[PDB]
Amino acid sequence: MTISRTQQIQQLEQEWTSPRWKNITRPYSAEDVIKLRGSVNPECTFAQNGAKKLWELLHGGSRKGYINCLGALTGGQALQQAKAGVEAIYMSGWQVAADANTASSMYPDQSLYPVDSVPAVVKRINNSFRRADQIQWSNNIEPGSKGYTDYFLPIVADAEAGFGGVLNAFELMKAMIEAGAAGVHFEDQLAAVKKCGHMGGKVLVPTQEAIQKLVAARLAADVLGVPTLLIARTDADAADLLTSDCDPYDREFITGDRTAEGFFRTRAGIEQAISRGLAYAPYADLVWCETSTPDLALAKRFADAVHAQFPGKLLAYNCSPSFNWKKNLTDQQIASFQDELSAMGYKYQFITLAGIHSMWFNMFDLAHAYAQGEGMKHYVEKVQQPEFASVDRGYTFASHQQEVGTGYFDKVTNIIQGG
Amino acid sequence: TISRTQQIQQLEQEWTSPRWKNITRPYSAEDVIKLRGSVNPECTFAQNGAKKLWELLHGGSRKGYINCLGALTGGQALQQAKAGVEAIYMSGWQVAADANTASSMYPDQSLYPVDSVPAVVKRINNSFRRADQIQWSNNIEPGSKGYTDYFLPIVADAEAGFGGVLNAFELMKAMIEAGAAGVHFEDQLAAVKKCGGKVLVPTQEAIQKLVAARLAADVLGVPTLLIARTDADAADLLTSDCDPYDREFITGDRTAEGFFRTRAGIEQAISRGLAYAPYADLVWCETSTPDLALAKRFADAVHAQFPGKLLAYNCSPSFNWKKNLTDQQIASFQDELSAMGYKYQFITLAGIHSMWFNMFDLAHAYAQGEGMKHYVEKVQQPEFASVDRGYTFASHQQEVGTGYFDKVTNIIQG
Amino acid sequence: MTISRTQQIQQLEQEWTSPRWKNITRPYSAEDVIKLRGSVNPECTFAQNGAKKLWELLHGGSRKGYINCLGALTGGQALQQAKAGVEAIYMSGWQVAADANTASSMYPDQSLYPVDSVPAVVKRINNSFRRADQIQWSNNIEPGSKGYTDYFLPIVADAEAGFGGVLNAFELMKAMIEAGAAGVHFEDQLAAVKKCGHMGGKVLVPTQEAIQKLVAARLAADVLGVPTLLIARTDADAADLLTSDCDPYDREFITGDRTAEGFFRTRAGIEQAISRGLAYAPYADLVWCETSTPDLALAKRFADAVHAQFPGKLLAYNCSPSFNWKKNLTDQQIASFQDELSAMGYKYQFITLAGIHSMWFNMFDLAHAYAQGEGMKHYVEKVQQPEFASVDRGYTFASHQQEVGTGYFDKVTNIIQGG
Amino acid sequence: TISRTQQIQQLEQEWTSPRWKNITRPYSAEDVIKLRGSVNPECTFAQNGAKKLWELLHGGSRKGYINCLGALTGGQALQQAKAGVEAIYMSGWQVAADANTASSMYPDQSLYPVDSVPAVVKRINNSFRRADQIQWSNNIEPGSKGYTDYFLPIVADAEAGFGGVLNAFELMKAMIEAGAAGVHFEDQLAAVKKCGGKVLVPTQEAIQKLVAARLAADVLGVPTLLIARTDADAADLLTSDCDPYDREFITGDRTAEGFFRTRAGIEQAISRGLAYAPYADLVWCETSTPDLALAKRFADAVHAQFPGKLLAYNCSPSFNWKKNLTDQQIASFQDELSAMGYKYQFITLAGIHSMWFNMFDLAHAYAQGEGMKHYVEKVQQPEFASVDRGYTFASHQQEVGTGYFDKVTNIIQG
Repeated sequence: MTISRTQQIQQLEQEWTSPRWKNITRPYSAEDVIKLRGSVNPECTFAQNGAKKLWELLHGGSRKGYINCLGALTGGQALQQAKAGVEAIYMSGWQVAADANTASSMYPDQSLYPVDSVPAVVKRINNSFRRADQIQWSNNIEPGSKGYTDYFLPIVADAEAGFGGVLNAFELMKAMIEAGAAGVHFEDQLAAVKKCGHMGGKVLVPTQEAIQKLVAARLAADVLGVPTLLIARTDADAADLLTSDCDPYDREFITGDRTAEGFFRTRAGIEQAISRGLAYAPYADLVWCETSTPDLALAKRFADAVHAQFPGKLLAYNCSPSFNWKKNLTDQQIASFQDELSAMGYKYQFITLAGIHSMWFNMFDLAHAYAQGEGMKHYVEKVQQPEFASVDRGYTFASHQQEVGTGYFDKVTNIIQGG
Repeated sequence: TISRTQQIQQLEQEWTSPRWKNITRPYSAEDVIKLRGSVNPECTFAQNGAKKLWELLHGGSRKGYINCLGALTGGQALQQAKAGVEAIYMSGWQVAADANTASSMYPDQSLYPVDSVPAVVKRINNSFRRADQIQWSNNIEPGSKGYTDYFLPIVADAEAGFGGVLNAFELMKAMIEAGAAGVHFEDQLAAVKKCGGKVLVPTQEAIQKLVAARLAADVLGVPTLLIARTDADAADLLTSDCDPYDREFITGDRTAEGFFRTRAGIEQAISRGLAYAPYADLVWCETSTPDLALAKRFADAVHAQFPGKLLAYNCSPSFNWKKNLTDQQIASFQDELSAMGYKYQFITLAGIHSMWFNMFDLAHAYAQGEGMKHYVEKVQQPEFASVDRGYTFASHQQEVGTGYFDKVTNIIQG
Repeated sequence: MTISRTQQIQQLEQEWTSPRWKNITRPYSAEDVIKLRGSVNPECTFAQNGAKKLWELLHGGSRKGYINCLGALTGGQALQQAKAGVEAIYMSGWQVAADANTASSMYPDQSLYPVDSVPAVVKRINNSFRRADQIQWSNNIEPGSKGYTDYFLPIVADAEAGFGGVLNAFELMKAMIEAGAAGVHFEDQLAAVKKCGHMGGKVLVPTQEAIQKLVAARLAADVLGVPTLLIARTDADAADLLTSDCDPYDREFITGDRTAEGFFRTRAGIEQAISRGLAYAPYADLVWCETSTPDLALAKRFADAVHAQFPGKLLAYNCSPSFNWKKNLTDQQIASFQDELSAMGYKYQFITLAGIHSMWFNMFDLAHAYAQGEGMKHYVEKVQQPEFASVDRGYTFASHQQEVGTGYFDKVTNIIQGG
Repeated sequence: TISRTQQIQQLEQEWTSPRWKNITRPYSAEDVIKLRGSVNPECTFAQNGAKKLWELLHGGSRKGYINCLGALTGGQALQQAKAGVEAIYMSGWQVAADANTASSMYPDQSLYPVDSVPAVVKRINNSFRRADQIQWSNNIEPGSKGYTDYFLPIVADAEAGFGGVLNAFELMKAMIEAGAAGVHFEDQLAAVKKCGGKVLVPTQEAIQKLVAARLAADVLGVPTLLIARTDADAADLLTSDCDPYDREFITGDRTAEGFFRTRAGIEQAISRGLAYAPYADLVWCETSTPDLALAKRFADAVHAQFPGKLLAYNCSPSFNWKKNLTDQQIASFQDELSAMGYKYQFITLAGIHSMWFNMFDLAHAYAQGEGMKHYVEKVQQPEFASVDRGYTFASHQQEVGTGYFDKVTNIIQG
């Protein structure tokens, strides 16, 4: 049955009454969304599937009661995470800046790479998943059977602050969805003006401007018709600078001091972060207070404050890869950290830079020994034997040709050529 | 002002230098200049890489041979440089699997777009460039305490050139423009790999691909290393019997496809190696089974006709070393190859195994729970313990250029 | 309702009994196709719509009884064709080689550019159509109303000979479909070995090898589940060389002479082309005899021979942009040429290089005058005034800001910002 | 061997050359060398382009001014070269519309990815390169009958640098690496264009972007032309009042967004032009309405403080020339601008209008029927008639390199 424009509007209005959209504010109409959709709205299968799966995982479907992730910067890394039992992929903008962007360059984390970069790697990941799934399906290995992997993990992707204005955010959100992201995060700092020096640091935008970026992102998702998870990050815990005092909501944090650039000094900390989290909560599915120092007490303060106004709100938490865990916490505290966060409502947790540290450290570790001599000894000891020892854990890449689809394409060849 | 006569004379003179001893070119200097245009953009990375690689192969390597590990990201290559590695190997198999411009995962059958390997070569040189910018910005120059020469020569896989002689010509140019120091071409045709085995092209066609590649390098004016790979050790099929040189290996039997069956093995490999030697700077017999006896046979045969010829050797990442060789043999393997004249050695898939295994290893424990314990035990603490070995990435912000760009910002802002 | 693997096979078997697939041979099973599909088969909306529309146009839906096309090398060129009333886009590999490939280089037509190039431009075209449609929809301009354009023209794309082996063809076909092509053509020459010199020229592959490329392409489309039009081109009219004599079907054309490369000389001409067309007909939706010299008599011979075995078979015809039409044909013959071809069953006709000649000639024409002086006089006379004079023909680009979506994005901005 | 002291001295010396008269740099030679690294890859196209453009602007142009037409493909640029044009204009609006790396159609609001304009600059230089290879392969060199210098300098649109000073710095480097001869930056912020009008940034922030760009060029060691565009003629909004220099134009009124209302017009444009002059090689007052009187006002004011300053001027493709000016005024317009010191003039959207109109024109007739009649009348016959003007593309195979690659094939095959 053909679906008329009026029917599209009605169906959208109906969808917004479903449990998925409970407590979510949209400052525009269904009619407005359909006005932007065009007469043909190409389907985004990976994004639809990812968003639905991520929602399920966030609400009781996960194995541990929370989702824990590790930043992946190649499709193959993501694939190994799936094989290993990880339930969702974290896609880090920092890692993409460093070693996987479309400028083919190494950058620090300041929104320097071209805006198509993160969507490009999301696509890479979904293609690795797709080939792995094709291999599995071609051998009729089914869910519940030994050796089965559900390869299509939802991908949560870093959109920075949207690379400019509301339209840049709108376009980037669409690109994430088209690439197949399940969730996307936006933050309220402006990387472009990050202040250099000892009295520098991150700079926030007014709350109203951060809210408008979230509205732009939700609009993009609504126009495409995909219930993508939207995560609002605040940098207000550490950021003691603000571009403009134009939003009265921010006034209580302004100290009066200005920078040479004209920025306003603010009182950074948990209170400012709470202010931002409360403001963003109606416009996002999850709220995230960026933290450089893992601290359960502060995590509890943030969660309690948000939940006092927004009971049950889903929260995200980044677990620092640079914080010296052993030096600052007991082994018991380290082992229980993510569990403890989960009980507070942090249901999406991640180590942003895990993949790049994993890759870079282990490349170094092998290379340093190998370069000195007895090369094969070191390859065998550091790589080949440990691989063999992981077969019982579900590692399959010792069988390298099948892993990348040699058997799959042999089947294709055979089907083409007959027999 | 350099007239054409002058350019031709200059090229003819260059070909008399030590670099070109025993190398055959079936075309003229005039031919090369004809293709050059009036403007020839400089390829700095490729010039530096080719010169450095030649030096390493003639007395410059620490161990007397160069040993490499396939890298598939710029950051992997950078960490190898930090670790003391002298050259980078750039694997087509790894690019097919996890680093190509189709953004897809492929087996090793020339399925990815032809710009893929050059794209990763470019990535690597950019990682090297930033690392060098970082040290230089902190007053570290060649000769300074703490200086690392980050610009390792890169040797890159061109497969069989992705079609005909012009495809090989274009791919070679793209490798050089991206900054490769050396490039290898092989004599199998992936497109018709039988479900079966590998299929060779006639010797004359493989030579034509080598000629195409050398011509590209000559036109650009870069002394890129050219490596000739033969797949004749295992390939027992041949597309055509048109080259009388291949006659002795043909059995007479033909497949349904029309291929010619051949007697695969060390003798066919030797035949190909001898044929390619006059065109290439190194020859390589692709081997699936590490075997010093066969390596000695190949080297002996080549060196009987081409004394001192540089040889390359691939050390299999899938062969079960411990099961089939003693620990002593494993430890001495690359050294023993060197004594036979194998001066460029590499593990093609080292980088992808390194990356994929360790990702799995961390992820599997992390997914079970106690997540931070596993990150600390498997990654953070081992990083800390490698600081004395020269590992610097625990200082993660400086590593990727945060300090460098801070300096840029400060200079702009005054 | 969830669709099981068995149901997917049954549905495919059922689809192959429909009118779309009458007279089409597949040397593999539905079970084999599903084996390669994976558990998730992402939707290709533009390709589905394009393929269905192209089939309709080919069977009575076109305005003139045949579809006539002009090679387009930018999305904007394709957009102007749609505005002008053209019903399908031709996507030329020659034009892509010259001025629109992913190597960013200028190449002759010898399969030198990277294999992702033609899909990349197909994507560009569909995105231009998409934005134009979004603009139209946002202003509620509907079919049948004045000023309405159905922007989503089916795109027919040049896949050369698939860039290698059967798997390269398989992958390229998938890339075309994912980009949104409605139809794709493959040819039976091997560009890689095109013989240089006066006694050189195009080289054919054995008929069986050309058939296998068509099977590979159909398999790809079947796996993706899109009824993409498949066009088999033969180069046998002019090609008097053949790579191998291994197919007994080709024996009658072999002369006995060999080249230095080992190629076999053949008797080129209409008979060899007919042989190839007859062989490919069961494995393609259209057959195309590449022609350098427009000749109605030869076109009739080819059509009659194909139709003697395959009544009603759809045929394609390329109309040479380099042939000197006025010198060789009367004005009456020139004006009626495409009409006459249509009556013979050539329902898809195209000038491969029209877009590049259009672009390059007119850039030259303006530049040559402009460079000499009185610059604005020449811009006004050659461009601006002629544009104004075309408004009544439906040309809208004098209103340049709206054309590219300024009004559309203003609506987006307004919706985001409220009001 | 060139020490840092030597490199710094060399740079300091270069800044004393005629090229750098009246140019202000708020940073030191030491600062520049600090960012350069130990290896600085050559950018041949950018070096040649910048030198040639400087020559054209100081006595080399045929007419005493350079006039340009925006090009959005390499082939368009090549045809301009064939037609006698002296330089290429590279429009961001056209890239947004029909030639960006997002493969999408956008309005002119900095929506495309930042690598887009450099990508098309690369395409253009490659078209130029092949055209030159073709002529050279046929024994046509500078001085030969039939020689064309295909390597026209390219002036490219960098918008407002896509974010902060580091984004501008990186974009400038990418322009140079692709081979641009000149680059322009503007003082509006597209991201917040009000639905309303254009919005300016403070003068100091626009200057910082110019400094960032010059620094990038200095670090790479290329004397790229830097053009400062102001949008202050039409922009009546300002993001911030932080620069006291902008005070006189601020009205006091503020918008809901927090912007400052300003008095737009020629005086605000003059203010910006005077402020940017010490940093840029040319200044440009963006104009929507061709008006010689206003052009004279802007030029007069700038030249009163900066005698001889090179000016650029955009000639609107949408202004209704015939309706508003006499044919005589239209014909003399660019010449009259030249007398005022506007030495770089361009129609930004000429290429896209040329391409899109003529595609429509052919398609509309062709779709109606009698298809070949229309192709012959609109394209083929007009091409034939332009052979005496230097149009060569009727010979379509040679134009794109068929003869060149035939020569390559023949050389490889012997």
